[PDB]
Amino acid sequence: PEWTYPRLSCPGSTFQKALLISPHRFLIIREPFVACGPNECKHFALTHYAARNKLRHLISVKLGKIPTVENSIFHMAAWSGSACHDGKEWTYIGVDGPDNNALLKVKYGEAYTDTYHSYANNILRTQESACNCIGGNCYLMITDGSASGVSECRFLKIREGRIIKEIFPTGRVKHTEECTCGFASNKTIECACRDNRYTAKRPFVKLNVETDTAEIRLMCTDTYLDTPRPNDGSITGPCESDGDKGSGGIKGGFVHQRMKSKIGRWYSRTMSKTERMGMGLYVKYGGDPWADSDALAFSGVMVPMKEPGWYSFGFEIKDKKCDVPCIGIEMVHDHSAATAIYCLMGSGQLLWDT
Amino acid sequence: PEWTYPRLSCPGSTFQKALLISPHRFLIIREPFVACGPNECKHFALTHYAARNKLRHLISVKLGKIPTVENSIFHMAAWSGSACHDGKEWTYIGVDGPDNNALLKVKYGEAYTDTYHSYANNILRTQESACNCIGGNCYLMITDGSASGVSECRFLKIREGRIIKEIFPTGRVKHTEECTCGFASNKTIECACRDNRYTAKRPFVKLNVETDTAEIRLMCTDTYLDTPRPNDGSITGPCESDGDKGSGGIKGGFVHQRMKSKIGRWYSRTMSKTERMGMGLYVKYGGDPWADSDALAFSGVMVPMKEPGWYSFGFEIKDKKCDVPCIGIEMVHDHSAATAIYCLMGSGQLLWDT
Amino acid sequence: PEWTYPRLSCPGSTFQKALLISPHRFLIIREPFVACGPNECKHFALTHYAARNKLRHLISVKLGKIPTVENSIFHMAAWSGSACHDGKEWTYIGVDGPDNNALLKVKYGEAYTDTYHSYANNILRTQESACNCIGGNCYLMITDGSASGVSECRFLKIREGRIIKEIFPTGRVKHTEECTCGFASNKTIECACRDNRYTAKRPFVKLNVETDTAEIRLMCTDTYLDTPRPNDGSITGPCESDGDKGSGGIKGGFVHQRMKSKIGRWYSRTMSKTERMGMGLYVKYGGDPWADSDALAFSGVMVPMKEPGWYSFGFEIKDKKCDVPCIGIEMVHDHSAATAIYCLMGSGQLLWDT
Amino acid sequence: PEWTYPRLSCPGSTFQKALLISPHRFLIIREPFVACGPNECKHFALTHYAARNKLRHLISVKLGKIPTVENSIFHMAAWSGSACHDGKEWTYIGVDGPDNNALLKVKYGEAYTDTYHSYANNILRTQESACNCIGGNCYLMITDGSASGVSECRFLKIREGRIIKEIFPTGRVKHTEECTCGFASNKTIECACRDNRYTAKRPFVKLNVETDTAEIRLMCTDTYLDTPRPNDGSITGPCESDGDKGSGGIKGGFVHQRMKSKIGRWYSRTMSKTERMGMGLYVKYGGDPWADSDALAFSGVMVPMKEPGWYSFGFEIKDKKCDVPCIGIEMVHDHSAATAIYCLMGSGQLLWDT
Amino acid sequence: GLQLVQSGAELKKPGESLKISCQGSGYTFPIYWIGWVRQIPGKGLEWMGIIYPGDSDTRYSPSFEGQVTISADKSVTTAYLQWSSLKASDTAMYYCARHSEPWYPDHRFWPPYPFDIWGQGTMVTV
Amino acid sequence: GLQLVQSGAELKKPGESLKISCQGSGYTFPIYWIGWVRQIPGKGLEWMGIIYPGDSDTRYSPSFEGQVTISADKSVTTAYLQWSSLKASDTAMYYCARHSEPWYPDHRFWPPYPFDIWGQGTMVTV
Amino acid sequence: EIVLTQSPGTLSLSPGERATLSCRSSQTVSSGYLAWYQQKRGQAPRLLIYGASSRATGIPDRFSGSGSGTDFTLTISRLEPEDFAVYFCQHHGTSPGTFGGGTKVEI
Amino acid sequence: EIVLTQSPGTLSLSPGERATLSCRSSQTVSSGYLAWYQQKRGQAPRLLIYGASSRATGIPDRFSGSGSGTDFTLTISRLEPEDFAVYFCQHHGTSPGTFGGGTKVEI
Ligand SMILES: *[C@@H]1O[C@H](CO)[C@@H](O[C@@H]2O[C@H](CO)[C@@H](O)[C@H](O)[C@H]2NC(C)=O)[C@H](O)[C@H]1NC(C)=O
Ligand SMILES: *[C@@H]1O[C@H](CO)[C@@H](O[C@@H]2O[C@H](CO)[C@@H](O)[C@H](O)[C@H]2NC(C)=O)[C@H](O)[C@H]1NC(C)=O
Ligand SMILES: *[C@@H]1O[C@H](CO)[C@@H](O[C@@H]2O[C@H](CO)[C@@H](O)[C@H](O)[C@H]2NC(C)=O)[C@H](O)[C@H]1NC(C)=O
Ligand SMILES: *[C@@H]1O[C@H](CO)[C@@H](O[C@@H]2O[C@H](CO)[C@@H](O)[C@H](O)[C@H]2NC(C)=O)[C@H](O)[C@H]1NC(C)=O
Repeated sequence: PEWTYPRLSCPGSTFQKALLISPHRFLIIREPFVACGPNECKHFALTHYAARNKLRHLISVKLGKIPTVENSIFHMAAWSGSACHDGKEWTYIGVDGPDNNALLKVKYGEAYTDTYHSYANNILRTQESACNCIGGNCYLMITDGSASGVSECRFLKIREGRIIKEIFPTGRVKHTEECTCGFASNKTIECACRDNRYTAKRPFVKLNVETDTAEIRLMCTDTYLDTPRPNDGSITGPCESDGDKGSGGIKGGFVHQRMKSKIGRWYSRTMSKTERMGMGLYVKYGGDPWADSDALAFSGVMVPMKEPGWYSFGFEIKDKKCDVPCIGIEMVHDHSAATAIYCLMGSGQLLWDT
Repeated sequence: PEWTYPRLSCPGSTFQKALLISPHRFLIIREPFVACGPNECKHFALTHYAARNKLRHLISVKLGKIPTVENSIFHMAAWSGSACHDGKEWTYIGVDGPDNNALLKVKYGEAYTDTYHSYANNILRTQESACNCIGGNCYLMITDGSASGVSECRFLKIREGRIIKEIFPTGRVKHTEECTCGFASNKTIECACRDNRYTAKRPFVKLNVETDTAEIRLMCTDTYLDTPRPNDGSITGPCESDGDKGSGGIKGGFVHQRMKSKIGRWYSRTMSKTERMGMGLYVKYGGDPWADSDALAFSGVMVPMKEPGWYSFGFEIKDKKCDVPCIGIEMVHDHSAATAIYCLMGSGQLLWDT
Repeated sequence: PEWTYPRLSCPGSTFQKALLISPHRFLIIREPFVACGPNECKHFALTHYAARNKLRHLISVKLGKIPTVENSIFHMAAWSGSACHDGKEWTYIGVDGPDNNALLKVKYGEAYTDTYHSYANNILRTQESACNCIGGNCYLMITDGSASGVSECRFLKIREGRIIKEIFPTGRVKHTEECTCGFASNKTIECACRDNRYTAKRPFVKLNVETDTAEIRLMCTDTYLDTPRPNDGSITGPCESDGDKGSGGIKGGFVHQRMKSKIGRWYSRTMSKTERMGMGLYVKYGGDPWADSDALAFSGVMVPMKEPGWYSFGFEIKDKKCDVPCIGIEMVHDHSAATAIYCLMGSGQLLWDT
Repeated sequence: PEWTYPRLSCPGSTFQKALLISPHRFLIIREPFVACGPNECKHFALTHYAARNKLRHLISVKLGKIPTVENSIFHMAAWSGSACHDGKEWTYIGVDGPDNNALLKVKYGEAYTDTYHSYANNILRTQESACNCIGGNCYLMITDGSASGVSECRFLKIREGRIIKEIFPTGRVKHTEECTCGFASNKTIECACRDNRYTAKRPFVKLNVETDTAEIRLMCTDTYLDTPRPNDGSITGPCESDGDKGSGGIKGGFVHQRMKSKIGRWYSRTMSKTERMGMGLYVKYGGDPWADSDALAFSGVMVPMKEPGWYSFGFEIKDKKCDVPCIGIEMVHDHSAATAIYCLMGSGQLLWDT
Repeated sequence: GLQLVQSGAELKKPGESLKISCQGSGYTFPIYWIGWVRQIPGKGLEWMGIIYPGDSDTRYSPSFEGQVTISADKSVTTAYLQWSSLKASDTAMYYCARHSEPWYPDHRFWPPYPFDIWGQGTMVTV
Repeated sequence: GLQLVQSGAELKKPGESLKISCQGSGYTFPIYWIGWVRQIPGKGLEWMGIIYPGDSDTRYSPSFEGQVTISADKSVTTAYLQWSSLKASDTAMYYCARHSEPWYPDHRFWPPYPFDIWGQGTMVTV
Repeated sequence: EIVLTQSPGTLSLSPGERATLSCRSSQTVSSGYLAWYQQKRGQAPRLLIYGASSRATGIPDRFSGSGSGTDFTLTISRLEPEDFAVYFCQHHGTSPGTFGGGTKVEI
Repeated sequence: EIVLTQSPGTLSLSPGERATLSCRSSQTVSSGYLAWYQQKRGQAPRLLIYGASSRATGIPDRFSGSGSGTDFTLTISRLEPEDFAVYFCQHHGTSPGTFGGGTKVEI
């Protein structure tokens, strides 16, 4: 009925465990994410196996449902993908095809609409997190390049299933992928990205949605957010300096808390500096991620060191009048995954883990 | 569309077996309850195990459905909880976290909203029965304290998922928990509570919803309603006197029958004075539970002595123009539970058990 | 939104197999029936066992669904029952309780409303077929008496879940049960009933819905419609004469085809005169079942002699502008049942069986 | 609410794999097809066996669902069938009964309406693909005759479940069956049919929906589209000349791409000239299939030679403002089938197979 | 490498049961019909019946109906001819032969096809 | 307590099959690659291949492709090197070594890592 | 139901002569489905002709075999030592296949 | 595809002398992924250097090893009896790991 715009966030100062979806304790999926419309949240995932291949699909269930075969809806063939709601209808994004000649497909509602072709003739990938719609214009991060080497990203502006504009970010673009994006304000989409080869510092994208321009710089903060990591504050040189332990990586969580006079930036990180174990929640209020070296504050442990952390993502729940920022965690077990959701709610400290 | 207010009850003088949900005779749940909106009843329960832990969840199905994994919706992590409908949207309440630092979470519709922190640094608990909404203001009983020792309760006034007021009852408040609450009238919510340490007489709470005040006194009646019990009329002294067999307890049923000139109070009790076996239905019309020693009339047997009784709860079904008071029974089998529903309907005697 | 009234039937002269629901070839149910609202048909059945007892329930699924546990909705405890739609909401009827002190329960929408008590202190039974609503007034046949001996029936006029009038039929009422009822016209409900002790001729009830009166006489036709049967035209004497082979019986199908200048009466019968095997469809146009000895025309075989016939029922599908009379058959297999539906459609001969 | 009319197709020049439904890798069905209404696509199939017989049924699930027993809806008994949506309600078509006295049944919404009797007293068959509605008038191809010998087809004009007109095509009508039909324009329905005895060239039907007339001629193109085939361009003589390898056959895909100044005709074919292996997509823009010998352009491989091809079908998805032509493939595995969907989307080449 | 390979030879006593077989290779076995043909050495060929491995759909010459059993097992790509009461007179050469074209159940016709490939024949004495 | 423990020694005849193994301890075995390195006593080290216990993803030096089999079983925290036709010339010391950093499938690159921990080596004669 | 009476039953033609073999069907052979096979001594028969006159793959141009209705022939344009064999006709239509007695071609 | 030719192959330096060991790659070593290992007689080798010049944990400051492109060295700032071993260079980039022949350091 109406287009969605980002709204100010619901009051609160901390996160608490909200919900755990753990289908194996009673369909094998990976890289889950959550996307929400005005009155509906969906839990999306890619199938990994049956209850990069020709059989992987983008599937979903209502958030709160266990993602069984009977409950799941198969939206499209996809070894990589994302989804979002523009206030009127669901947009589903997926990538399929050959590693060196992959293609993006866009589905709107029930129909297939536009496609996008690989540009670096390497595995085309999308953000594996939900896409961001403002006024009907959905901004999707895509990337195409080497797993190890250069992989420049670009953004697609998608309107009613069609790709209307290609946005080519400037700045430090040598390797950007698996971006967790959200609105900082009505004018800006910010993303905390993976760098799978050069550094443990996440590229931080600032996309201007009034001008359709973007610039990427590494986060300057001493607390490094990727999985392989130097031991906090150990990377020397200016903010843009690449550090050690840059080979490999993980998609992290990232949400914004939009307050009338402030932007809170909530980030997630693993507990281990080398292995994908545990998850913690970190926060910084205000500042500029591209210049501010200040360590992120530690809010608390979301997943203990003894449990798998793996991928995380940001999403927001539409609470009638305000938005609720949430960070989800993909707990991979043996390789299906459980999804743990932590949401901003109330005040005080994060009190318990998953 | 419109806020719910309590209405006069549907005519009838007795209860009859309505429905039995027994999933094991064809997901392991405990402490079921039913809550109803204008045109929908939901059967809520906490998961006990998979088909106080970090995995327990508040789940629900449409009343009449068998609570299978595929059918159930997981609303939130919760080892204790309740739910209600305010006439516009569902409110779900759950408690999770550490035994000595538990937290209440409130979900409204699809979003997580307010939280409440433990106040006695002991297990925070909610009524395990449905919450009561009048004009959008939902009144939830919570308690925090020792299983054996003092555990004072308080009420939370929740509006559109937010906690707006904390109500601190006066009177005899040394140990109150697991309150089955409902509207006696548009001005009052009355609750038949558990006392797990001091007495077999239930605390009876009278909450004034125009003034947001409450007072708790023990029911004065000779028929004692908790599970461990003295043998009816055996507790000497004034109405407030604590009796023997006060260690341990059970959540009982309690509904009101609202008539133009009268309030009927329907209560449930086990058949055994020591073990949680059987269930019977008792009634008193008019009077004052805090002062009236008169034994409750015995309506009939809901569950025979040979079958498990365990927890019971009150709820009301919205019958277009009037409300139907119902008492449900948790029949624990070996520890999943079946839910037996008995509803006011017709006249004559209760004719058969479950 | 609007009350349902019977409409003229959809054109056609014969029946054809429409649909077979056979859950065991891929929940154990008996005595299925179908009832339809303005845009929805439901397949109702009583549970017989799990996938007259305290566990039997009235359940339903959308017609076309396989009645699995996950798909089924449990409406109420019931060892006997019926259901219908009044144009605004579903009415569900069921009987539960002791054999000599049974009680009828009425559910409207989600709520339990009125009850009815046994009157002959013997097993209270309802028609096991769908009930008939005109202008919001639903007419339900109930009976109470011996399986072998006298069992007089009465009709209940149910409005919005309440029993407003008790209708006491005159005529030949010594044993009437399991009536398949439908509208002959806007003024009359006619029923083809079972007589489980005195005769193989079905009692035929003519209920006047403008005056709320009824009279019962045996069908005069030479083709006898119950299961144990004399060999067609062999019962001597006047129309009311009881014949041989009257011990035992079956609920048969019966629908009306309402045409501007005519009433067609479609009946179903088993192929065997002693065993519940096969089913055939018979028809008579016009006349008076209480006086007209003329044999019913044979339309065709619905179920071959080699397959179980058991109970059948009439129902009507609401085809936008006209009604479609249908006869369903309960095929009991070894004791769950499959439901075969035959509907009026087209012209020519019934071409194949189930 | 409004009647459906064909619309211009959504822009794009090629097809890409959209979705694969493969239920056996985690109900045994054959001859799937997809039909779409304004906001809903359904995946229809005939049951072949349980999870030409008396048990085969026309069933469906929402496209994207796995066609399990619990998810499927059984619409009618049918060993042959089709379905379509007229913009207001679903029409379901099925054929059942004896091989030499079969009958077509039409269901509209929830009700059974008209039937059609066999005319050549041989197996009556319908197109196994979706039917085509314009302005409420649904055009269904039916055929009745020998599997080997003459089998003339006719079209039925169905309106709100009733058969209003019988259309008798002229031209070359000796054997026509299993027609994949769609709108070329608002005035014409064109169909690419099977010829199971005389030739490897598909009969191509041109049905005028303003005049309700039809003419059938063989496609003149050098690329033969049936399964047993001469080796492309090898059939000598005029366009109407029958060739070799005409015994046997397959239902192929066929969709139209409707552009303001052009009609694209997309066809599917197996990779093997004798066995039902692989599938490819071929296209011709403009021209006249009845006269134009020009080989169809090869777009790409949809199913590799190593995987089963079997039946294919055309359908269109209603993308809000335009239609998306899609071709589905029935991949029979050992005999249940998976359904592969390829849709027009984007430009460039078809990049990968299923 | 397209072939039907038959067992060599058998010699039986009257009443002694018998099973002989053909193994197919080089073709999609489950979609072609395989027939059995009998040849008494001084006589012509006599079509005994056909089978469609793939659903084991069979057709018998009326003269062999109830005399022999034709069966197949697609699992090992083979076809079989069986006797329950081998009499005498079964002193014939028995051949398998495969039809020139594939067939699928939905073709709904009796394969009007010649035999394109033949096995070498199995000689059975008695 | 981080270590790779290898079997002691083996002596075989030409053609006699052979399996040797390494057991890991002190680390999350299923996420690190384990390589085999051959050393003929008078020669330098020769990388034979790597395995990723966890999904048993392997890579072989082209010169050892089809010569040896590398396998692992995360159940018992072990890695294996197998021969089917032990010839002679396999008279070498065989070592396991674990890569310095963990790897996960989604990294999508070939582990560019050195070997941080080595077992003591298994001596195999012939 | 269909009986094929292949005749004369013996030919005694020299190499270089044209051989005509006949197959008379007791009833019309629908669609012309009459096949011909060549059986050399000691071996399974080879398919020569299918349909009324289509030549099987691998068969030389020497074999034609036009025919229709009930009256069909096999014509060997010129005999060669290679083609002295017993020939058989077969009904291969949509009914139980049935062969004729066979015609022996001698020098 | 990548061949490492480590040289001179033998050093004959006394303790206290600086030892330079070279490793020439036949093609450019992408990203500088050339590791060095120390093999003492009778035992499995120890990792000294990873990346072109990063020092492995537990390795003394005596070992540096700067290098790039195709030309890399290992430098032992001062030899001690402890460090007389055969040293090996290894390509450890995103391709099949491959070692050099090895250089023996003698007194
Ligand atoms: C982003 O801009 C939209 C307007 O385009 C803001 O939404 C409006 O908020 C006011 C209340 O402050 C409502 O009365 C309007 O009806 C809303 N309009 C729409 C289109 O939703 C939104 O709050 C702004 N968000 C942020 C983060 O500043
Ligand atoms: C509680 O108060 C509400 C009003 O606030 C009563 O509901 C009204 O009942 C009259 C009929 O008597 C209706 O015409 C109104 O439309 C109703 N209003 C609303 C808001 O529902 C309700 O009956 C009272 N309940 C009790 C137990 O006294
Ligand atoms: C029974 O009576 C109702 C009226 O009470 C008839 O329904 C009407 O039919 C006319 C067309 O003839 C429509 O225009 C009206 O809108 C209908 N009214 C309602 C309330 O539905 C109905 O057709 C009669 N049925 C029979 C069997 O005679
Ligand atoms: C077929 O005809 C219909 C009209 O009968 C065309 O649909 C209209 O399209 C215009 C835009 O061009 C809209 O404004 C109208 O509201 C549409 N009317 C209806 C009833 O849908 C349709 O586009 C034509 N299709 C083709 C292939 O030419």
